[PDB]
Amino acid sequence: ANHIQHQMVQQLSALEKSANGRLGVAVIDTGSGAIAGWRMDEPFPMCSTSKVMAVAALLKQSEQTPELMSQPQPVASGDLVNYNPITERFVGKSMTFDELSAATLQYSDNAAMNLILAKLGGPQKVTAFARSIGDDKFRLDRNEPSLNTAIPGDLRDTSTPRAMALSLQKLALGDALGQVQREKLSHWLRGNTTGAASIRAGLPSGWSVGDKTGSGDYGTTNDIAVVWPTGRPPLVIVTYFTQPQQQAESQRPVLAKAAAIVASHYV
Repeated sequence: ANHIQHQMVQQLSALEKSANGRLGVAVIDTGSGAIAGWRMDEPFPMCSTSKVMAVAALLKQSEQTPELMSQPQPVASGDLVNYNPITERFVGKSMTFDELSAATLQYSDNAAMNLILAKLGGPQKVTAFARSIGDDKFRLDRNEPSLNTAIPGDLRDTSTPRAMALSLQKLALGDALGQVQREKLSHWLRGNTTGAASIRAGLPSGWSVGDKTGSGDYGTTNDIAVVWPTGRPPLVIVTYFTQPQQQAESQRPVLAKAAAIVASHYV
């Protein structure tokens, strides 16, 4: 199903061309249930937007063992990879899975992601969790940092804008998780620190927003968001963007613009 209007298609098509890349956009109006998109069924490299599915899988596990999220987890220098803004401070010490989840979602800490993957049983178990909530497109093949290679034509570590939007809805707004867990996830997303230039920049400043960004090779520039418009049912917005050359620079303003285009057609 696709509820995208003619004008919106024209705008997103034009945006994609101006930016010299491949843009994937999905928006769900949770009030009506309507979904609208551009390239929303093509695979895109998820990069760090995959951290949401991993933290959600862990939260699901915590439903049957609430103390899971407060148990100390040792972190070692050997756990560190290419970007460890929070975890590098805890070498030789321990962090709870709550702390690791906040770190990976709000700062995109890659060592934290790998520690969470270890607890879950790896990328293949995050993929099995995605299937368990009805997502048949999500696939996590690798851990950090190799999951970010983002090569055109490569199916590893991809999802589609439609599938990720539907999953984010189920996890942050719907009933895929227990109440305590859903609220945890939603508050972590709302506290993201890396999203100011992406979807958030294109939305009305008064709106409450939770998001997770992603960034990778081929100038891959991603964001997935839950949006609480003023006096209106929430929206779910996915903006995926990737570029023709491996060394391409990020283009966060493309995501802001895509969000603005979407926002205008719904507010």
